[PDB]
Amino acid sequence: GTGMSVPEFVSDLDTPDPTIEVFLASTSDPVIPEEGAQTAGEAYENVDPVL
Amino acid sequence: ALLSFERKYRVRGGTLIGGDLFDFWVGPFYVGFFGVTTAFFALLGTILIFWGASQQGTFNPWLINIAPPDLSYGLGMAPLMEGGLWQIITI
Repeated sequence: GTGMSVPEFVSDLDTPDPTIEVFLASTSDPVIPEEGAQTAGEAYENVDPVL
Repeated sequence: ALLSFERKYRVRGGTLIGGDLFDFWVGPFYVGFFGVTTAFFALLGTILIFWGASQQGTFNPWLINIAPPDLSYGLGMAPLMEGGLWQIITI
């Protein structure tokens, strides 16, 4: 009875974000590190954050 | 108690329904079929409002509140304490 509500069109509720499908097509599962795996610092010349 | 020029206008006829069954006056008011229906509906609504006020827990004129049901009930009927009294009073 207080008038507290949010209206939305039904046809607009069924339309998702057009960028969600783009993210799911450009993602991948992580690779569990092995024992004594070679780091990226021993294969190239890169920055310490990503070394 | 009539006005000094009222008596000649107090004739019979001009009813949509009822004839002379309800064709009379109560004081200044005119009664008919629709007068009876109005009295019934208004009295029922007022008494239901005061019943809801009694069950709410306050008789303060500023604080009496009878509210519609929740949005989850849709267009169906709600329990008389959770907003059905509002629907009855609206009718």
